[PDB]
Amino acid sequence: MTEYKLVVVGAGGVGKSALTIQLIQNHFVDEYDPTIEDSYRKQVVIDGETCLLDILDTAGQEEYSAMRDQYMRTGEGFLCVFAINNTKSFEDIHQYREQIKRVKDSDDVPMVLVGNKCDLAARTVESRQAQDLARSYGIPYIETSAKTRQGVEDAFYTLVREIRQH
Ligand SMILES: Nc1nc2c(ncn2[C@@H]2O[C@H](COP(=O)(O)OP(=O)(O)NP(=O)(O)O)[C@@H](O)[C@H]2O)c(=O)[nH]1
Ligand SMILES: [Mg+2]
Repeated sequence: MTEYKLVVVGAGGVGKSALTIQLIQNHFVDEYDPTIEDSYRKQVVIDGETCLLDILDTAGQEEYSAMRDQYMRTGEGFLCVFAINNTKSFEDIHQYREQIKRVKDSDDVPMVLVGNKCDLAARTVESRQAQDLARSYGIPYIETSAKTRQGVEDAFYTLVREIRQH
């Protein structure tokens, strides 16, 4: 069947795994568990299409700058995640996008900007800001919460639809 190779990238601790786990196991992981490299395969019916979501959950730590080129090269769609309460994670975003473009020799790669942890009150990154960024990249922006599950499916399915169009 149609497989979609999605990769979740972003700075450490922004909630890449939490998002993935919510989509897969439908439950919020509230524990410190740094990722080295994890893979998840889930069958889903999206817009009537039976497909396999092959998701690669990556590490936020730079010590693994090598494993990057590999998966970035084989990925079809990328969820670029940052946390709305971590300005730094928002700034690192462009670096991940740039690495993706250089590794694939393409300026138009299926991507979605995701502002996670939208359930917290101490927001340091204005929504219009991330949205302005997304607008310049020509990619969709979606705020999510792995805790309450808001936008979770929204983010993954939009990416999938972005892949269908390209
Ligand atoms: N309040 C709140 N906490 C969240 C949310 N998503 C993740 N967290 C919390 O943030 C911490 C880090 O989440 P985790 O999924 O491990 O982040 P990561 O981006 O995957 N980290 P790493 O890059 O090291 O692999 C955890 O304690 C987790 O519960 C969210 O939407 N809301
Ligand atoms: Mg993780």
